[PDB]
Amino acid sequence: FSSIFQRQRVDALLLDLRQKFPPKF
Amino acid sequence: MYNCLHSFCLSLQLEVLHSQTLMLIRERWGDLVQVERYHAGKCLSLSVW
Repeated sequence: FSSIFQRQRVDALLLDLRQKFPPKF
Repeated sequence: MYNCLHSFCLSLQLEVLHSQTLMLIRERWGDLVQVERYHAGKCLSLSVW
């Protein structure tokens, strides 16, 4: 009846982005 | 919206270049070009001759 092992950098940029741009809700 | 995107945008490009320089320093060019400062997300500087 996959990851090309570059998230060890792009992740940092996102953190730098989040740390600099908090959500407004 | 434009300010936030432009920044992130202008930061991923900078990283692309630093990676390339380091990779080149190994294979072909080698100990003839040097990095002197890389604070991430803002700027880098290279030395030659």
